[PDB]
Amino acid sequence: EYFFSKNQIMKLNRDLQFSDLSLETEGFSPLDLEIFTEKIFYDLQLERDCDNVVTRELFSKSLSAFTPSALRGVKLTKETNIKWGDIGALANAKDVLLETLEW
Amino acid sequence: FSVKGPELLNMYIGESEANVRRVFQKAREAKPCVIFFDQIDSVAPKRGNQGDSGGVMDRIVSQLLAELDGMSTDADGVF
Repeated sequence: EYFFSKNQIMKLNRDLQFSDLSLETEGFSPLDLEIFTEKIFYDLQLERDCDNVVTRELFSKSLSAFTPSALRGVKLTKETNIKWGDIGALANAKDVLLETLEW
Repeated sequence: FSVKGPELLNMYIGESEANVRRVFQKAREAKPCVIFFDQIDSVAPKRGNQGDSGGVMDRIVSQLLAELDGMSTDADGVF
């Protein structure tokens, strides 16, 4: 909340609640939050016209294009999502996996 | 790009990174390009026919399958 206050005037409208939304990600240092909120500002400032601003949707999109400074150098990948039901036949294994990993 | 049969195998232990990894990823590094193989029946023995003397055929075959298959997010024309 402080960074959304600090560098430039801004408002998330209650279209999303302000608390909790942070848990859309977690691996972030405070330094990560600074640059991330700058990315938010510039991205929607680019994709929207140069008028007043709101972060809904574009936040959830743009967060796809980032990783924390601790990770960005180390190898990481994300697949073309083979969603749960796509492999979903004989779900027994996927259910064991989701159960034991989601705890 | 190509390798001529057992162009891969090499003196030291840990053969795979000395060749097959570097070349096969080089084909991903190149623009759309084939890899040609000949005499695969010499390069990838059926793993169940287990070999003595360091079993290196298991090392090649494992690394080759791992670098080859699955190819998720990786359809870069590597025929």
